[PDB]
Amino acid sequence: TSIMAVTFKDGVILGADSRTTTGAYIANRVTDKLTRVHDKIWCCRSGSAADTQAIADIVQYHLELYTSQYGTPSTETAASVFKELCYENKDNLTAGIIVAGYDDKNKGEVYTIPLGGSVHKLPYAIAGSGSTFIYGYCDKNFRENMSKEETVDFIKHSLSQAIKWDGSSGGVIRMVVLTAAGVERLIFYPDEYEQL
Amino acid sequence: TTIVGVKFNNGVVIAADTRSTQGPIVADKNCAKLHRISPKIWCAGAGTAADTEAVTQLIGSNIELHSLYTSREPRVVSALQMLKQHLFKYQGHIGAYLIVAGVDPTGSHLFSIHAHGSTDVGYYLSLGSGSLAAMAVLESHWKQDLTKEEAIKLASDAIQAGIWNDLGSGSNVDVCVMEIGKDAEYLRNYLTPNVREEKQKSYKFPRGTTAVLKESIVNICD
Amino acid sequence: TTTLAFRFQGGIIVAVDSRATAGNWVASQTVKKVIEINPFLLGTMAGGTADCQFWETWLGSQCRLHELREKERISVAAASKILSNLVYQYKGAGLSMGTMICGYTRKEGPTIYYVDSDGTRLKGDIFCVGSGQTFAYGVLDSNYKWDLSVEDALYLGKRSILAAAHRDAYSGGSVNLYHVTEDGWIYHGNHDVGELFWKVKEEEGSFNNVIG
Amino acid sequence: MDIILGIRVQDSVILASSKAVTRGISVLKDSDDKTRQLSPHTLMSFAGEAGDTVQFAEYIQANIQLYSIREDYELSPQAVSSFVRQELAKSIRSRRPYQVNVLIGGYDKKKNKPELYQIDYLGTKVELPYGAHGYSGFYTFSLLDHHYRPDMTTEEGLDLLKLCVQELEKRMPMDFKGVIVKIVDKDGIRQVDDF
Amino acid sequence: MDIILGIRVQDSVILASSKAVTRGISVLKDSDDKTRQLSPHTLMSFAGEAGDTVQFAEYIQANIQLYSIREDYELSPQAVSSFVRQELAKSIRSRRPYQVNVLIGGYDKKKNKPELYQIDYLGTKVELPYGAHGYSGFYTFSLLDHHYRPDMTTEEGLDLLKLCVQELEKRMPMDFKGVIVKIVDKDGIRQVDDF
Amino acid sequence: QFNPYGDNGGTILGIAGEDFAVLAGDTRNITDYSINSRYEPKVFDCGDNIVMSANGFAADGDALVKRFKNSVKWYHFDHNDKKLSINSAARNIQHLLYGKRFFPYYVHTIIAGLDEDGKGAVYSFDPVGSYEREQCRAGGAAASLIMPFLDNQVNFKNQYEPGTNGKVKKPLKYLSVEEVIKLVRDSFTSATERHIQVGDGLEILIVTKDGVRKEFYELKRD
Amino acid sequence: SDPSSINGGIVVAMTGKDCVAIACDLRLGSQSLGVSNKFEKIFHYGHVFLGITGLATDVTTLNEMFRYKTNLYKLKEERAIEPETFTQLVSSSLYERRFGPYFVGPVVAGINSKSGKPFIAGFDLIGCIDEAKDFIVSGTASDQLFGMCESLYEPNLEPEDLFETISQALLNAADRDALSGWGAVVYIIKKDEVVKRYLKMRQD
Amino acid sequence: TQQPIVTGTSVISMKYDNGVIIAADNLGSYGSLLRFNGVERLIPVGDNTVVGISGDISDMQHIERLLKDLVTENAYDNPLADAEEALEPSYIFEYLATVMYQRRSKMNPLWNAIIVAGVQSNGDQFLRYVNLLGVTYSSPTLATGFGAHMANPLLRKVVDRESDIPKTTVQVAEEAIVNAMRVLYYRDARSSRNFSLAIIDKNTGLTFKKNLQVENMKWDFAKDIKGY
Amino acid sequence: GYDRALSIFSPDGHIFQVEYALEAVKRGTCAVGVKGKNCVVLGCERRSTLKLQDTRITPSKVSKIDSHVVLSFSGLNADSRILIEKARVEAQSHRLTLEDPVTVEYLTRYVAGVQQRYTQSGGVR
Ligand SMILES: *[C@@](C)(CO)[C@](*)(O)[C@H](CC(C)C)NC(=O)[C@H](Cc1ccccc1)NC(=O)[C@H](CC(C)C)NC(=O)[C@H](CCc1ccccc1)NC(=O)CN1CCOCC1
Ligand SMILES: *[C@@](C)(CO)[C@](*)(O)[C@H](CC(C)C)NC(=O)[C@H](Cc1ccccc1)NC(=O)[C@H](CC(C)C)NC(=O)[C@H](CCc1ccccc1)NC(=O)CN1CCOCC1
Ligand SMILES: *[C@@](C)(CO)[C@](*)(O)[C@H](CC(C)C)NC(=O)[C@H](Cc1ccccc1)NC(=O)[C@H](CC(C)C)NC(=O)[C@H](CCc1ccccc1)NC(=O)CN1CCOCC1
Ligand SMILES: [Cl-]
Ligand SMILES: [Mg+2]
Ligand SMILES: [Mg+2]
Ligand SMILES: [Mg+2]
Ligand SMILES: [Mg+2]
Repeated sequence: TSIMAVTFKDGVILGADSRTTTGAYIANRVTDKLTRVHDKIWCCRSGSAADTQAIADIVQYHLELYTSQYGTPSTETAASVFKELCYENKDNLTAGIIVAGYDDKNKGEVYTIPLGGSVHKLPYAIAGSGSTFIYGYCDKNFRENMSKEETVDFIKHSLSQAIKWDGSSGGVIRMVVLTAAGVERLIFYPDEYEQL
Repeated sequence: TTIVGVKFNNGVVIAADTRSTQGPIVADKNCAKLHRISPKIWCAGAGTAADTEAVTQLIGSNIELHSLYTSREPRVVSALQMLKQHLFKYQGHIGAYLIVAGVDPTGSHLFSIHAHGSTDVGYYLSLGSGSLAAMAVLESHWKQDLTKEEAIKLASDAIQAGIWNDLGSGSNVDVCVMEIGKDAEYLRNYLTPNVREEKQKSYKFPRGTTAVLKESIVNICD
Repeated sequence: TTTLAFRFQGGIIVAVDSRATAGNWVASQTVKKVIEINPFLLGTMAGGTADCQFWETWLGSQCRLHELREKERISVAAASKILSNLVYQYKGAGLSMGTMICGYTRKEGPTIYYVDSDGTRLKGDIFCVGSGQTFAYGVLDSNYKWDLSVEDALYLGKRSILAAAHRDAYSGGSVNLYHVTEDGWIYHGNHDVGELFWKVKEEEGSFNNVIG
Repeated sequence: MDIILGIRVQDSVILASSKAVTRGISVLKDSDDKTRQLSPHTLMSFAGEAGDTVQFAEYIQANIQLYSIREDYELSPQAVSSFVRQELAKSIRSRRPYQVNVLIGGYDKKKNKPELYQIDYLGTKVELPYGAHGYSGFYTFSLLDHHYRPDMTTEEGLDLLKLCVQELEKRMPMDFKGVIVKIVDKDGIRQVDDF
Repeated sequence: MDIILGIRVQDSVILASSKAVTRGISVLKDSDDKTRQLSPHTLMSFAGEAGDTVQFAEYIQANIQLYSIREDYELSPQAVSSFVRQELAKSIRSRRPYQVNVLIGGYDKKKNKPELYQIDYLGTKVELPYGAHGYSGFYTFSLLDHHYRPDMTTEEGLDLLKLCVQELEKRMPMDFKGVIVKIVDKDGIRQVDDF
Repeated sequence: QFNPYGDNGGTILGIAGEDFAVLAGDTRNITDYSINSRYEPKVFDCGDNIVMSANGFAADGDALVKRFKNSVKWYHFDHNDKKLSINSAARNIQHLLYGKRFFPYYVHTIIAGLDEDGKGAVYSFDPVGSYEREQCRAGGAAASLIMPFLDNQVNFKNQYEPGTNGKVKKPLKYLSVEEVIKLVRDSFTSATERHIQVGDGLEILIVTKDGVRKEFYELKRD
Repeated sequence: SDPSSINGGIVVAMTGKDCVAIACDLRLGSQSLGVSNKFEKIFHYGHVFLGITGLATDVTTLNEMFRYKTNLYKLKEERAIEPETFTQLVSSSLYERRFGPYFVGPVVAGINSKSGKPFIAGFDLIGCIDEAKDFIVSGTASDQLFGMCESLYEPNLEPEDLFETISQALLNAADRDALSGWGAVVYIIKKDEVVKRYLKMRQD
Repeated sequence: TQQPIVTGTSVISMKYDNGVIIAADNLGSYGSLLRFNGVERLIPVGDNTVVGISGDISDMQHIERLLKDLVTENAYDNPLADAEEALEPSYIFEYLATVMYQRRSKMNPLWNAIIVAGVQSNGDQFLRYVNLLGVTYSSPTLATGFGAHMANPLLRKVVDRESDIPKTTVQVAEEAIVNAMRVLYYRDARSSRNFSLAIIDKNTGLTFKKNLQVENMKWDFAKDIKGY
Repeated sequence: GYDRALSIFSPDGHIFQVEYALEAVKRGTCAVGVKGKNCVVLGCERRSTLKLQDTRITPSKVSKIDSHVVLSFSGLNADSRILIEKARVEAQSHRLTLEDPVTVEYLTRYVAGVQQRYTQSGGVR
């Protein structure tokens, strides 16, 4: 996997490739690695497909039950639940999750949760095997308070490089835009992003 | 095993070969890999034969009780959720690899489940040892907006690819067509392209050939 | 395998089974396990087939070269020591052999040498070698006397292989008999266990464990 | 532990069991009785892992004795053997299995027949005319195949048994310090003191 | 192989060696002589890995016999023992070492004294009043410590040796089928036929 | 760690008649669950009316056949074009195989031909050089399926004369070339049914005094 | 130390015209050592026959377990259990021990008393059902039995002819396996008579 | 004893009525890292043979040097080096097959799978495979790595047996090969979009096509797929 | 290694080095062998131009090869030691492999073979 989430002026955008693998075979070339845990709290999944699916299902259940009693949860609260599962079951999990959501008070927020189960709040986050190849690029190019179109280009150019170098990454580039306007899904095909 | 699933206009079709192996030995030349979870939700299973049969029957049982409890026709996502949570709990020790398909009040659906509990969505899928031969065909000939008869042709062709090219797969092609608004039609031995040729000789022995030491009538009655 | 050879009043009896196995697969029921080295010398085979077959035929070539060079038939002791010194050179390499070099010469008389692949070389009167050796020993020891007749000695050798063939899963097929006298070795036929077991059961009244 | 034999003849069952108890490079004892009386007409010899053997034997003995008192009746050899088998069959899938092999010789008073059962530590039961556990079988079975007849007397059986012990004493690597022989018949259990 | 003993007394050296040759669960032979005469007044017993033992013994025998012919003279027991030690000391750092332990009993005709040398497979040499290899020492040494005196006769030494064999036959796990005893003195080497 | 061996599947079969001898073998070549070739012959005419097949790890098989073929050539050069007898060939092959005793050729070798009395002859070898003349031998992946059928039909094992109370055995007799080919074809169709590594095509080589003929038959391709 | 091949043994079943046959060898051993030549591996519960190969202690245990369960079935149902139903019972019971299984290879055989239809079925050690029109095989010589049955079998064999075919299949398969043999038993089963024959075979 | 470092993936090929076609992508992978993109894995020998190589690239470059040297050595004292005594495909293969087996037999293999495709002097099509183990085989269609699992099933639908070869034109044959390369790009995680293709025809000779690209790809259906 | 062919044929078909070696034998002190009905006796000459000799320690003319075979010689004394040593080693080697001492014919055949080898080997006389 190559995944990333990036805060910007109007909120936050999540981005991901669509490749799932068993060794060198591509079991699914159109995977959806960006998943909904709440109306405007989404996560990017990396590591084991089974583990991250099971975790995301449990978190969605917890936040649904939270909403029934206490109303809309914060993005921090969502990241805390992800952490609790990842930390307490660190011995039996291979999950690298990026949590991203939009509050109206807090605007766009990004929390990354690596293997150990630690929580790190950041302006933008990258993760997955293909992220290694773009640390240099992303650090040099990221700016705070970007526009929607700039952030979309930043993610598209970043994942394009990650996909190019990482064999475990490829297919289409899916994106999910989280703002006060609502939720928008974007897709970008090889013919476009490969020749960037 | 080679098993496939293909989505079309008004529903979904799944198919499978009919070979069961025991190492390099063909244990069953005409086994049924297509399983009924509910009347209009069917399952194709690769991997450990006892695990696919057992997990399909258990979830099928719980789906029936759930259907009766809710007074509703069962949904594919319910079977999908129950299967994946069961398999995940056992950490891949239950070696069931399933293609789940069917129609319900929500619409037509096609999923695959792996032994560790991960699920995928698609318009065309293949699992088993012959999945690469099958997926090669599916990737070559699949298009959007397939008809019923086109999907059956594509599915069976993807199974045939496994039959001929994979040593794990062979014999016949079973098909199940699940169309919306209609009863699901299970087509057992839809194709039989591996009939055994006439033998060169009858091996009927003259009566008395086998040497016998003792005879005795066995009592089966009470 | 089950192979035996014993010494007695009338010379040497040598008896072997004819089964070959690869794990639990019965590969052959008709294997010759006695190697004819010359009119006066015999070699028995147990362990790895190729090892035994290859090196015992090789032994025959060395014995032929001895009698060409020395104008005299090789002694049983010298023949057995050629084989034992050879396998000792390969000690540790993984050869698998349990052999018996039997023969009669003027200076020695009837003589039996046990030779195995870890270099052991032993002169003796009675030896059983193979996976079913213990079964053969049981019958052979309990019925052995030095004063046995040629007829009775042939039968006891045959009957001992049958005992092992029956109990040991890796022994069977048929029995090959050999008698070694002052004049040389004499072949006393191939005896299929299929027919022989029932024939012996009926006539001797033994093997009551088996459903008649 | 090591050598335990059994021979069923016309009218009795004869059990022979080695006397040696060895630990490391020392024979600690040369007069060990590797048997327990389960009931007046049922005897069990045993061999295997140290501690387990006697612990298992005595546990079975207690249960059979308990049954006898409760019902004021002696269980058949067949019934006792089945009980023993099931206990071993349970054991093999326990956390720590009993590593014990047994022979059960008994005289069924209802059938007026002697019976010999061979049971290994897995719970594998067979009724036999003659039986053995461990390496002993590799010598004795082929010998008995030849010399055994079903209509033999108790005296003929003891001579047949002497033949087995002689063969073992000739070809076995270890010194097992001879055997204790016991006979089970219509009159119960008794020990042969001079063997 | 297994049991080899040695006792030096006033006027002779006595070597006892077991007769059994065992391989697997079968005693293949019960009359094996585990010794070679190196010279008229020098005897070597041996024990260890199969094949190696006899191969090594005969190789030493050949070399000592070669020396005797060349010089028309018999090497001293001390000289023979040193030669044997060095051969084993070479062997231990070879590709495949000889796994053989030996006792060398000899009578030095120049000193008119009996001599007993114990050498293990590493090439560790010691002159001793009494010696043993393998597990045999664990019983015999403490027994000899008590009963041995330096001024004993050959007859006293044989009785002392009977005491050792009896103890081994009582407490050793394996049946070693008795011993072949040989005596080395001023008149050379001779075998005791009734032991 | 590098593994120098592999398994290429397939199976071979040799039968001997009165004045002839056949050596059959399937033409399928595999690795794991993939087919490499549907027609890759492994039965070879080596000259001097000697046919040979070395089944198992094909790279070792080809190396052996190549070396024996070359051995026949040098036999002619060194011994005035003398015909290499089947028994002499067998002994020579033992030395080829045993020469690599400590890094073996991973193959079952069978050779066929006529002996010096004109009568049919089949020799079979283990991987390190042990050999034995027989009327009958199956080798390779499906050897354990075919061999017991051959015991029953060629050597009439376990067959007694009807009515004779299991006392008189069915007498041994030579089979015609027609009858033998019937048995070969049936043996391979059966083996193809139940063993995954066997199929595609059957190639028989018949050996009479007149030379070496060939016959080819189709086998199931699943 | 491979549980399924310590003791040895084989079972085979076939179908014919209005009949079924099931056969098994008699050997019980401990690796190389033959121990008993009277160890039958076929059992029955009413008209339903069950053969079991593999680890002998589990063979014994399962027989006693299915006798247990079929006896309670008959008491509550007030009828004999049919082959199709029994097959399902065996599968359920084996899979109950999924992660601590019995090391066995069972085979069901019998004629349904209502429909008259011949029925056979086979299983792996954890409960997978294997149904067949023709034949089922099990044991240490299963490869041999597969080869014999595939060549010798034809459909719709009369009871007398079917006996010859199944017996030759078992005998010749057993002779190529070290751990199988030492006697054999065949069960011919018609609608309302069952004949049991002991075969003469080589005893090595 | 080796382990492969920089590797090349599938090589695919088939026969057709007048000749043979072979193809392989231009990638040099370093584990999961798609390190090198300008790697040519088809190497022509003369005007009648093309050797396609997958596996370790250092070893591929060694083999390149051997073939290059073979051409030089054949030209020595050979007036008919460009005529009757030119290097045939069968000569080049047997040489490589010999080397591969000798190297496995010394427990130091060239970590490769190799397909030699060409046309003989008498017009006959030549197509044979060899790998690190020294295993050789021939078939109407041949493929290495993932090609064996995905390409062969597609190519065998065109040429299933011998009799299907005369009935197969170069247009039909190349179409199938190009299609197979697309499928491999969908499914092989160590494949690239850029590849080379070579045709050896008994009439038109050797045609070597560089810098080809996989195209006409179906990705549009991905937008409809949501969640798991 | 020194390779020169020293023993070679001459035009008349003689090997002069072998023939000149016979002249060395002719120079050596006389040795005689006589075999009776139940014994063999070996007699040897010792030249008397050497007084003040120590006969205890001086090498004897007759040498034991084994306990049952003896060897006397005529010619170069130093050369004889090499043959005697080789013969003595072969004697023990024969006992080791054949488990029987050499015959006199066999021991002779070996010694004669050694002598022959030195007549068509390079670098040696
Ligand atoms: C990129 C690819 C890497 O970071 C992404 O992170 C994606 C994340 C998406 C899917 C959410 N990761 C994967 O695709 C993931 C890679 C991976 C593999 C193994 C362990 C951890 C991560 N792939 C999977 O999870 C696949 C998905 C299946 C094919 C639908 N699963 C496997 O590869 C399974 C996993 C087994 C497993 C191991 C450890 C923890 C959990 C599960 N592996 C196999 O089936 C092994 N296979 C058996 C047959 O022989 C070939 C190997
Ligand atoms: C294609 C044909 C091959 O991949 C398919 O995937 C099919 C799926 C269909 C049949 C549902 N798979 C098989 O046929 C499958 C292949 C297989 C083999 C081994 C492990 C996993 C998968 N075959 C089976 O599962 C057979 C079913 C029999 C023929 C009815 N079962 C076995 O081979 C069992 C496996 C049991 C098992 C135990 C523990 C963990 C995993 C699996 N193996 C044996 O029976 C072997 N052995 C025989 C002697 O007795 C002891 C067990
Ligand atoms: C009794 C009968 C059994 O112990 C005897 O001891 C006989 C001795 C007679 C035949 C001289 N011994 C055997 O039968 C012997 C047992 C054995 C097996 C393997 C190694 C050592 C000892 N069996 C063999 O030698 C068989 C005989 C063939 C099958 C007719 N040969 C093999 O097992 C060969 C070669 C073994 C080998 C040794 C050293 C290096 C490499 C290989 N192996 C195979 O054929 C492999 N096998 C065949 C079946 O298919 C799977 C592969
Ligand atoms: Cl996923
Ligand atoms: Mg990529
Ligand atoms: Mg047997
Ligand atoms: Mg097949
Ligand atoms: Mg058998």
